[PDB]
Amino acid sequence: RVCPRILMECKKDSDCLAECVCLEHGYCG
Amino acid sequence: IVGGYTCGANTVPYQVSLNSGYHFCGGSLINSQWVVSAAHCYKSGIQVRLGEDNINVVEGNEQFISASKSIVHPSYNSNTLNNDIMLIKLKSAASLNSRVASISLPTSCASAGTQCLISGWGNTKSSGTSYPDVLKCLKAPILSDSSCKSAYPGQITSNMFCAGYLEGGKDSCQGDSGGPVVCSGKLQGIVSWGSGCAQKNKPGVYTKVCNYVSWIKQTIASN
Repeated sequence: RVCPRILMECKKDSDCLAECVCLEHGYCG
Repeated sequence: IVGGYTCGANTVPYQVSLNSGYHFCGGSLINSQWVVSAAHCYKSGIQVRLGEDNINVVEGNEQFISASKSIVHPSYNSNTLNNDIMLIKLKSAASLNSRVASISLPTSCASAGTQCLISGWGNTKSSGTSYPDVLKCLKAPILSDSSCKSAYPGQITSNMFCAGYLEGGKDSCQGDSGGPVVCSGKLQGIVSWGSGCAQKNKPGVYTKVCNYVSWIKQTIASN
């Protein structure tokens, strides 16, 4: 997957950039 | 940074942090007024922090300067992350000192096998989350285009290169975006994207700075 390396808080996958997903401690990855 | 070591305070003096409330990308100071970063780091209201080591704790070498202007590369593509580069002009010039110094631009691209330094305050776990207080460093080689393109079928453009280890275990990672990849004292790379962190056969992918030196020197002397 294409996931940019920015530090981004999230609550759901759809919060994230590109094909990052929202992982367990509330950050994209 | 996964797999890395602790650079030590102010030993990477061109490293800056882009802050909107909290640290979210790196960047590289390329003179007293301009920083380079990843275009996917764009946000309005960036504050740039220089002379940091411990991002939580004021050690008094720091300088905090707002961005006055951000210029995303004209051919940036947010779907493919192609042309993932951006320039930020500072609202005031920084003072250059022994902790705060700018990194040169390359005169040619660097070759496969050349060892580089990568830095940043991003995640140090390749499973899980652990975000460090102090700046971490990693030495990693530029990998071939072949090996890059096969790691990422379909996704590697001519503006990208792979650096790191096909074995896994050391790589940059979330919150390192926009930060430097420095080889032989020149800024060759910007931390851009990867599939996970430090995963076997999935090395990091970096913007290829040497393809942009003109556009940068152009933009800077014209804005």
